[PDB]
Amino acid sequence: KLPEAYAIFDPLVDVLPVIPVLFLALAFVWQAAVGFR
Amino acid sequence: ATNRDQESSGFAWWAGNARLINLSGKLLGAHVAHAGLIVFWAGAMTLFELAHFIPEKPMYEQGLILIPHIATLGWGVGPGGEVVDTFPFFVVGVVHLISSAVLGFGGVYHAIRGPETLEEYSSFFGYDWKDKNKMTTILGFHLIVLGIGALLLVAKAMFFGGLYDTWAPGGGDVRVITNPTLDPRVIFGYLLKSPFGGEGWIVSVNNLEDVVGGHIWIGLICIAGGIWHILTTPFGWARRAFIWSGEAYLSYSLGALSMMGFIATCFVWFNNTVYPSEFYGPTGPEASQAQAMTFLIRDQKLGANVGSAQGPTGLGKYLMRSPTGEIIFGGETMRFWDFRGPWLEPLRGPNGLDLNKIKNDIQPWQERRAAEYMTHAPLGSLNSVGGVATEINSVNFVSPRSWLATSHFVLAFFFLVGHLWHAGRARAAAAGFEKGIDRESEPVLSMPSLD
Amino acid sequence: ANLWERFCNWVTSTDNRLYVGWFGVIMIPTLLAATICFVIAFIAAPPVDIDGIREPVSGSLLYGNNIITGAVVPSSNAIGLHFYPIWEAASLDEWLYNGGPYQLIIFHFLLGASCYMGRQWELSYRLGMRPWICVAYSAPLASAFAVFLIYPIGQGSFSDGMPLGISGTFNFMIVFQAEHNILMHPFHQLGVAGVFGGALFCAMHGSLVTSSLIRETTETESANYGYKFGQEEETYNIVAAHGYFGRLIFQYASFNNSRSLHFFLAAWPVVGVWFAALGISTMAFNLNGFNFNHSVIDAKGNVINTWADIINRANLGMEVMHERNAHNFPLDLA
Amino acid sequence: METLKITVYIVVTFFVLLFVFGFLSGDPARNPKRKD
Amino acid sequence: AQLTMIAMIGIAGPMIIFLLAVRRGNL
Amino acid sequence: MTILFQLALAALVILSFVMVIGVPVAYASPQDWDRSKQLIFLGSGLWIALVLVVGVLNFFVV
Amino acid sequence: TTGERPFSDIITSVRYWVIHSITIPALFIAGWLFVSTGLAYDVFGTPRPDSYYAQEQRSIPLVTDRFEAKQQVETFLEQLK
Amino acid sequence: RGWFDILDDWLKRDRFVFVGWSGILLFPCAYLALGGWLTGTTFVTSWYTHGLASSYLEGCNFLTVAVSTPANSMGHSLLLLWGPEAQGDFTRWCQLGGLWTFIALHGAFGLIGFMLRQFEIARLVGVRPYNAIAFSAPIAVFVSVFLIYPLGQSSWFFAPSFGVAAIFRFLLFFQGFHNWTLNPFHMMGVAGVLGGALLCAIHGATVENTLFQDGEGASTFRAFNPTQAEETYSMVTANRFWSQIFGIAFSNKRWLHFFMLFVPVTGLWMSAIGVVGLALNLRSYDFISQEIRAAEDPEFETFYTKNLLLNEGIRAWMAPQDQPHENFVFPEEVLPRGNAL
Amino acid sequence: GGRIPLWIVATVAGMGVIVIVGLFFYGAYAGLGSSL
Ligand code: CLA
Ligand code: CLA
Ligand code: CLA
Ligand code: CLA
Ligand code: CLA
Ligand code: CLA
Ligand SMILES: CC1=C(/C=C/C(C)=C/C=C/C(C)=C/C=C/C=C(C)/C=C/C=C(C)/C=C/C2=C(C)CCCC2(C)C)C(C)(C)CCC1
Ligand SMILES: CC1=C(/C=C/C(C)=C/C=C/C(C)=C/C=C/C=C(C)/C=C/C=C(C)/C=C/C2=C(C)CCCC2(C)C)C(C)(C)CCC1
Ligand SMILES: CC1=C(/C=C/C(C)=C/C=C/C(C)=C/C=C/C=C(C)/C=C/C=C(C)/C=C/C2=C(C)CCCC2(C)C)C(C)(C)CCC1
Ligand SMILES: CCCCCCCCCCCCO[C@@H]1O[C@H](CO)[C@@H](O[C@H]2O[C@H](CO)[C@@H](O)[C@H](O)[C@H]2O)[C@H](O)[C@H]1O
Ligand code: OEX
Ligand SMILES: [Cl-]
Ligand SMILES: [Cl-]
Ligand SMILES: [Fe+2]
Ligand SMILES: [Mg+2]
Repeated sequence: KLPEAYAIFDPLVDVLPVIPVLFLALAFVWQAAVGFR
Repeated sequence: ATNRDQESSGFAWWAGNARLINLSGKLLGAHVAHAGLIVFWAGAMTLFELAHFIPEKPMYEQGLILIPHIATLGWGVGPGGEVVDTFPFFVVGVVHLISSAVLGFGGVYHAIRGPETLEEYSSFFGYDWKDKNKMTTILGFHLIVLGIGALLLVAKAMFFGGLYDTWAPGGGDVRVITNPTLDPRVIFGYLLKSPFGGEGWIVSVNNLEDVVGGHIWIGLICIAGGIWHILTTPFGWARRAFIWSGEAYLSYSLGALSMMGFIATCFVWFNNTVYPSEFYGPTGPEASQAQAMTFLIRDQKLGANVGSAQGPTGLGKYLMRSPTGEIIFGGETMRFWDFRGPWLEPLRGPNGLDLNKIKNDIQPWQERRAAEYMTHAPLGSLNSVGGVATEINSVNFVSPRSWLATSHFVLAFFFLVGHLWHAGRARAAAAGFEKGIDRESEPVLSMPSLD
Repeated sequence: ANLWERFCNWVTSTDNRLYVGWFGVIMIPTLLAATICFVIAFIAAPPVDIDGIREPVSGSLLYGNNIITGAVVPSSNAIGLHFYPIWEAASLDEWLYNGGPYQLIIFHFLLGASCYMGRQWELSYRLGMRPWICVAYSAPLASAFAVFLIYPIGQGSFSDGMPLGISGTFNFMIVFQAEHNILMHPFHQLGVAGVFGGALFCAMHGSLVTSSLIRETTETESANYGYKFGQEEETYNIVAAHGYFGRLIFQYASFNNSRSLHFFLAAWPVVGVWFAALGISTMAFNLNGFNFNHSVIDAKGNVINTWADIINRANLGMEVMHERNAHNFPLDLA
Repeated sequence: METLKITVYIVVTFFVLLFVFGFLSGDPARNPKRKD
Repeated sequence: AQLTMIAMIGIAGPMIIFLLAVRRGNL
Repeated sequence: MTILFQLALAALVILSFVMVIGVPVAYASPQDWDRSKQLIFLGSGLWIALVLVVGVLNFFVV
Repeated sequence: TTGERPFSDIITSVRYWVIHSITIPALFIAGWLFVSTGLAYDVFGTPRPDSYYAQEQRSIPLVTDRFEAKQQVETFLEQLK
Repeated sequence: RGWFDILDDWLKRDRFVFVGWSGILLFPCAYLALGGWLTGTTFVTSWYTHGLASSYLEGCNFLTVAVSTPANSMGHSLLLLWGPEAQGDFTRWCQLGGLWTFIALHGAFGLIGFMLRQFEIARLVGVRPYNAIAFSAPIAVFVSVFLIYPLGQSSWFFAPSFGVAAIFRFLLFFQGFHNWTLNPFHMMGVAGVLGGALLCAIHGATVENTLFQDGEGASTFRAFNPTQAEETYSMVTANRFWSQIFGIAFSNKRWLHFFMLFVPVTGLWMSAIGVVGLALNLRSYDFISQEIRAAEDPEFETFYTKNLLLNEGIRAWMAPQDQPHENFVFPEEVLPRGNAL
Repeated sequence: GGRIPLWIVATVAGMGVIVIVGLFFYGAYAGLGSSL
């Protein structure tokens, strides 16, 4: 368990580690927005 | 946009990071932002691991890989690896997570806002890939950084609390290392040890005095070679040996990383010293040795004479000899007789497993350890069903050693593929035929026929 | 030119009938050593106590086997991962009993086949080609490392490596399914899609090119004589082939770029077989295929069987019967 | 057995030495285009 | 709880792209 | 304090969400850059301060 | 090039999405209700989680007669009440 | 230009999806085969034919769903919806495995429609019909495995069920009962498949690595133009590379591409013949000379005798649930087992 | 014709695919088929 002051942020901490994968997919959103030029 | 389409850059979108080869400002930003991704994950995973963590369950039952790395450093653990404090795991997670916003900022800054090239702005931060002296200078700068990092581990072990020591007498405990092994016949002796069974090369390192003294040696070697590469230029034999370009230097690091990932895969699989079994679970060899120990203990409690019990094949059902004659556990686990662990080594005499020690001196903590390790063998499914492939659903377990070994085998394999890809491409690019064969001077057309 | 310069010029010479090269100075003796010891051990080796239980398995032709049942048998389970060269044995008779030839063959072969990969880079460098044929060969080479080296390392014994024989290969497969449920592993499934797809795309590319060959011959001759070695014109009509295949499915499912087509022909089997190699190599550390045994449960709690439970029943029969004298304790942990 | 061990070690060292010194013998220049 | 956190984090990426697209940014 | 902790953390979490969106759009819109740089400089030091404020007020709420 | 309208032109137009932001969620919700109302069990004869076995039945209701198979299933279903 | 020629005009219009006369057979039969599989794997049980859950509605995933074969008491019944088993009741028809024969028969006539489509398009565009000829191998495999194999057996029950794990069971059944790996026709199929995958990988890599520099980009795909007369890669350089690496090399591009047809097509045809034998249980199960020797010499062991012990395990452990029409009660003491396990 | 940019369409369609498949993997651990 996190220290009990931080336990409000338990839903947010549960989704934090997947954030790096979103950077890989964000590179494709950006390339699609520029037409894969 | 400079170099951000295929016509101007020569590279398609799917090879679009190759457009950064000669744009050192944006290329720096790519590396700093990617460094922030690593540090983000190290922080975010630790906080995830800590938020899911039950202190009364073992770490290896809970799908944790980063908390055991912190615990092995000596933080937050007591005797036998029980967690005495979760605050050091919270600090390590938070400080990494905050620092990745810092690395993320400068990565984003150099990659979108800063100068595309550093060469006009600064001669010190600018570089040609072909400037061999600038290449060895930055190599020397990073070698010093790594050597200081290796001495940070020595400083943790000697002057800032110690390390978790699974071989500490009277059970595993955090122990301050006072006399690290500085003798180079021991330290470099692991380098000449065979990688095969019973030897195991550097994976066999079995005591923290060897671990700490090796990192002393590595830290001083990396500082020496750091200062050496800052003050030298490559000799002529190295200039005529290597390809001198950015893609080539990438490929050398790719082969280096692939080799290191294969090494770490074997480290986590076999070594129970720097990956303690209280944190990572038993090794593969350990659990098989622990099953043979469990059924020796139970059957000898029922009255069996385990030294004289013949198996179906005529080998000893519990105890037999290794090919050099040491007394070892029988059954299929004869292959794992090189296993060494703190729960087993009390039973082992000069010629192997001691029958008098086995009859009299097996403590209840060893029997508890053998049963726990036998039932937490690193075998399980991709959906994390523990045990053999034929086991029914109930137990939710895949050992961290299996997760760490399999992941790092995959990564080390693809990094070897990347090494081959980039090393072949760097040779063809330096020799000038990476875009294909010139029709007006095709090389095979001026060679004689083979027949 | 001194002798070393004359020697280096010969070694890397593009005029040799088979290219030697620096990888070849390792590839040639190791493969010759592995081949010679293989042929001898396949013909004439005595039986081998593979499972370390004094129960020697006959592998050679002279000791009863045929081509299908013959094998060079993996080394003894008593050896484990220990390095067992000839000079470690007290006699050649002991070396042969303990499965010495297997270790000699696989180590020389894997060293030689790695150098075969480097030799493929090396000649492409000498010929001015692009360098990535050796990346395509890394797919079968990794598979060979997976079954001969990586799987023994994870399981702790060269007795668990793939035997050098046709029936021993099938024994390796059945036992592997029993212990790892490889069919239910997605990396083997990706591997199957690689080889099925590779065979499909081989037949597809072969048929489409053959279908669009330009008429250069009469009826009384083979069409292959319509192509001359080293001619500059292409021998088939790629626009006609794209016009066919783009109408067989739909236009945008068909390649009109031959470079994109041939890259797809390289990429599909290679990536799949790479994944098949990582299947074996990660099941080496016992991360097994998907286990859905007793996953479907009714309202009371009755197990409702699926096809996965039927697979498990087959896996149990393989499990309980394999190496039927080798297990003394109730779990097969490696 | 010792004599076999010394023979094989000598043989292996000889071939490894040819590989290492051979790849050190200006290998990037042995190509049909940039013979620098 | 986690669903609304991931839906906000998952929006923040493509919102950087969409806002830079309509501000004539240096995409 | 205690409200001044989960306020300051949720102020840090919210401000980081404005820095994550607002910094690349400000860096990659070179139109109105001059008014973005003071906004970047301000939110940078405000972010570093809230981290220090949460880290100091961590120890009063344990 | 065969005369029909390009797919990039269709899915980017507003009129496609005016039509399809209703049709696509309506078909999804219709499929959801096919399961959630339980109709899928009745149409296909698939057992609900409480209708594989009678309460003390351990035996599977396997069809054993080709021409009375329809009657065997019906008998197996009457055995569940 | 009667009504037939007007209909022939419309069927062969250049449109996005070509129809043709073959499309009258292909399109409904293929869609019902695909739609029948997606319907059964989403909603239909196998509870009455096999005692198995096999749909998403029951709880199965993509790997475990199947449209399972009918009960063994169905025999080789066509299981028509209006036939004497279902008698028109769609719900009963689904429960009797009527979807399996629905998929197998619509799939069979759909495959016939696909090869007709290959012939029809090849005739219209003016190319030779080698793609239709190569497709006879997947047709031979489907016909032998899903039709001839169960027709030789007791019922449709022993055909593969249309599903991922169901297909894996079929593989394990053929090992334990037929010893199908020992069969030389299967071995020829394995060589054709793995050879074709080798040929796919080796030909694609060779072309891509003997490309002519026809442009300035480092991404070399743009340097091909679909209308060029010239070869995009060097056959001469490819030939010299493989002659020196491997000893032999193709020198005739037409023979090379024929050999790429020939290898996996011949392999699949060879595997079909072995399955036709297994329809009658004409297995390559044993080697008699090894069985005579092993029965009299209890020290004689090969990998072949080891595999038969595995086969005996597979049969005794899987048969009671895999064949629940046999009502096998094998008491635990009859089960073949090794020591400990 | 071209009113919603195709990269927006691809991103929303690609995300809904992720959400639906993500629900399917969630359903592997809850309710039917989860072994509990
Ligand atoms: C680790 C992942 C990674 C990183 C760090 C980079 C980095 C880079 N890429 Mg590469 N790339 C990647 C993966 C990555 N890439 C992948 C997976 C692909 C295939 C899709 C590519 C394909 C590709 C192409 C085709 C090109 C690049 C280019 C670039 C460079 C400039 C990008 C640009 O013009 O932004 C413009 C886009 C924006 C300004 C929109 C938003 C982007 C910002 C950075 C998002 C930041 C979000 C983050 C949450 C903010 C936190 C702030 C906080 C810390 C305060 C940059 C150094 C370009 C280049 O080489 O230039 C010469 C180029 O042409 N990339
Ligand atoms: C060194 C890398 C590594 C290792 C060993 C682990 C190991 C683990 N993770 Mg962690 N994690 C990682 C990286 C890693 N993770 C990354 C990068 C993320 C961000 C997404 C996470 C985020 C994360 C979360 C949120 C959770 C875990 C959990 C776990 C545990 C269970 C894993 C599981 O069920 O997987 C499921 C298996 C898969 C998803 C299949 C993986 C197959 C991969 C993708 C193949 C990749 C091959 C290749 C690189 C890709 C193709 C490229 C090729 C063409 C070249 C296990 C200890 C769980 C846990 O127990 O927490 C306490 C958990 O809840 N991880
Ligand atoms: C590999 C990392 C790296 C490198 C080589 C550079 C290099 C550069 N940066 Mg960049 N930058 C980085 C990361 C990096 N930066 C990070 C992480 C941030 C976020 C804080 C930035 C934010 C940034 C801005 C806003 C600017 C630069 C600028 C510059 C240029 C001049 C800086 C200088 O000489 O100050 C002199 C250096 C010092 C007085 C000492 C450095 C102080 C740090 C804190 C020491 C840290 C060392 C320590 C080992 C790191 C701890 C963490 C570690 C464990 C990873 C130079 C090209 C300038 C530029 O773009 O010029 C055009 C500029 O305006 N940087
Ligand atoms: C990341 C770390 C790193 C990197 C990239 C480099 C890179 C380089 N070094 Mg430097 N060096 C380093 C760390 C590093 N060094 C450190 C830490 C020290 C202090 C010990 C040195 C001391 C040093 C000296 C004295 C010299 C170099 C030189 C060089 C250059 C050529 C080296 C070469 O040809 O290697 C390839 C190696 C060979 C061709 C020799 C044969 C090696 C055998 C065949 C390999 C055996 C390893 C095998 C895998 C087994 C491993 C286990 C084994 C122990 C049993 C190259 C730029 C040379 C130079 O140019 O000086 C300016 C040089 O003279 N380095
Ligand atoms: C430190 C490691 C490293 C670095 C810095 C580079 C850098 C580079 N590579 Mg190399 N490469 C590497 C490792 C590396 N590579 C490895 C390990 C492999 C083996 C797989 C390769 C194989 C490779 C090939 C075949 C090629 C390159 C190319 C390049 C250049 C362009 C990259 C680009 O724009 O891709 C943009 C990024 C993408 C298109 C996305 C890649 C996605 C991968 C395949 C799947 C990842 C899946 C993920 C792990 C899990 C799934 C998550 C998902 C569901 C979200 C760039 C110089 C190109 C080149 O040669 O230029 C000169 C090129 O053609 N690389
Ligand atoms: C080209 C399209 C095509 C083809 C080849 C098939 C083929 C088949 N269907 Mg499928 N089907 C199709 C389209 C097709 N179907 C479509 C579009 C639907 C949706 C409506 C279906 C729905 C469907 C169901 C529900 C079932 C089938 C079944 C079958 C199988 C048996 C059919 C049969 O025996 O009827 C025989 C009819 C003929 C052979 C027509 C004869 C025409 C002659 C030459 C003219 C004489 C007719 C005569 C004048 C009639 C007078 C009647 C009077 C004497 C009383 C057969 C494989 C059955 C099955 O799959 O078994 C498991 C089944 O249950 N089909
Ligand atoms: C360039 C480029 C790119 C990339 C990008 C990157 C890679 C970046 C990075 C970034 C980063 C790397 C970032 C980071 C950030 C972070 C942050 C933002 C953090 C935050 C933190 C916080 C605030 C925390 C909080 C807390 C606490 C304190 C306690 C506990 C709880 C919690 C966790 C809540 C791409 C690919 C797109 C493409 C284009 C170009
Ligand atoms: C730590 C922290 C934080 C931070 C965070 C961040 C850093 C974030 C980021 C984020 C991101 C970074 C995001 C991203 C996202 C992305 C996405 C969502 C993507 C998607 C994709 C897709 C879906 C794709 C698609 C496609 C296309 C486009 C084209 C091609 C094809 C396809 C279809 C594939 C905060 C502030 C909260 C605070 C608290 C703590
Ligand atoms: C049988 C029958 C019939 C018919 C029906 C039909 C025709 C149906 C259809 C149906 C359908 C037609 C359905 C559909 C379904 C779908 C689905 C179920 C989907 C799913 C999807 C997904 C899940 C995806 C995934 C993926 C992949 C695949 C790859 C890539 C990645 C991803 C992940 C995206 C009738 C009435 C005539 C008569 C009686 C019987
Ligand atoms: C593993 C044991 C050896 C470890 C070696 C570590 C130190 C490496 C330096 C040793 C010397 C290497 O030095 C290298 O020697 C060779 C051998 O003549 C020189 O000489 C070479 O000249 C040219 C190179 O273009 C070749 O065509 C020629 O065949 C060869 O004689 C190379 O030009 C030099 O670069
Ligand atoms: O050796 Mn060959 O097979 Ca791999 O598990 Mn343990 O050990 Mn034996 O049993 Mn199962
Ligand atoms: Cl066996
Ligand atoms: Cl055992
Ligand atoms: Fe071709
Ligand atoms: Mg469910």
